[PDB]
Amino acid sequence: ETTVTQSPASLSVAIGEKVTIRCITSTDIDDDMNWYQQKPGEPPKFFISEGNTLRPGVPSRFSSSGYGTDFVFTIENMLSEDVADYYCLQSDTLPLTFGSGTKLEIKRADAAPTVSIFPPSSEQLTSGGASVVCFLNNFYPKDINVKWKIDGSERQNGVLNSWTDQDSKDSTYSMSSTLTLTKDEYERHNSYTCEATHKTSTSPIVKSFNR
Amino acid sequence: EVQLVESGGDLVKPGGSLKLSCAASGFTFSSYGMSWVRQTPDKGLEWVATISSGGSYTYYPDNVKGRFTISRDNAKNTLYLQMSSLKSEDTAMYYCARHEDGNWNYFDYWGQGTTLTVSSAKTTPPSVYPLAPGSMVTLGCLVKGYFPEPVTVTWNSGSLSSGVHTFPAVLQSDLYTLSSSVTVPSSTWPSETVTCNVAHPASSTKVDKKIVPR
Ligand SMILES: [Ba+2]
Repeated sequence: ETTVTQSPASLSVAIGEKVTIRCITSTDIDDDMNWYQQKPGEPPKFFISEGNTLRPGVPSRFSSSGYGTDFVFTIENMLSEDVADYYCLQSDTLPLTFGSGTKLEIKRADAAPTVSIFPPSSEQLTSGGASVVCFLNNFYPKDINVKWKIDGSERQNGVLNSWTDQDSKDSTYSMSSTLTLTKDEYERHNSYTCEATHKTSTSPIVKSFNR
Repeated sequence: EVQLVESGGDLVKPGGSLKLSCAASGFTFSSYGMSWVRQTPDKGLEWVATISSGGSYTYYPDNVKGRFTISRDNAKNTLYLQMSSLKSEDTAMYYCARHEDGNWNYFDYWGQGTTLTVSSAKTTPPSVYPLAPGSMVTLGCLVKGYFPEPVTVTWNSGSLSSGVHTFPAVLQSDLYTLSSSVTVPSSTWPSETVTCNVAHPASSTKVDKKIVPR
């Protein structure tokens, strides 16, 4: 099976800048390499067919270069409207095969998160449970470390963390750190704090509440 | 204008069987080879099967061959995919797609997608809990303990669109849980009523939870 290898895996670049995605085949393919664009929640959109042939409707800033085994997809200038995942596909031999995909990120200006904390809801306590949630909104870069300290003490179990994809408007990320724990173990404690470590700032940003 | 609308995805027990179907239109169906390509988050896009415009020729990648049977009814302009002896690694979103060729080539047209979750876990509605406070205030909703995916989430029935962040769900065993947050001006709350609406189509569970100040 002609094996294709695509890289980089994920690439961060600033608006206007150039983007060069590269795909290499396990054998010669001449130019039976096709490129695809896929925005979040949508299906893949055809962008370039064999022979580095830019499919109709596709902006000219897109271009496919390559023949034989080295192929290249580029963007003379990154626009907010190109944040997608790209896949290359060799259509020269069976089975058809796609690349690992490249994921584009809009490198923007650093920004600190706006941490928000919430103590469990009445009805949740009822069912005999407690979930402390912590919302860290509109930050960048995506790397960040959230920690849960109950009464100054550490804790790493029952922590569910989720990140949103990069916001299509302000290019920021937001993540949800939500600690779970028995209504019993919640009751017999007081200090509940959500501590976030991020590049944006030095000292950890700390939000908390008691009782 | 070409259109491929597949339907059939579902929660199937491991080892079960399922039958997806694709409804083509906007083009002369029996003049193109058709295909199913599936996509998983960790393995990306992966070709699953193809069938010539005359249905005489089929092509399957080893990993699926013997299990999946792609067919087509040129009369109804429909493309099928009968799946048997399903496995967990079969869980994924399946796309219906067209080749600009009569046998096989690249993929020019894609469908909308249909998801197939191969699991043992039982369906089960969510427990929605409001996240009230305790500048501009920020409220949240916490959907928890449901399966399978997906679960739709809106604020004030979609009327509240700005400031909404719905974080991806995560598996905690065989039960997903997700949350959404909304920020509204300090004045519009609690003077105004902010509601959260959760819908778990799988278990025909709809829910409107109002966010009242604790
Ligand atoms: Ba070819």
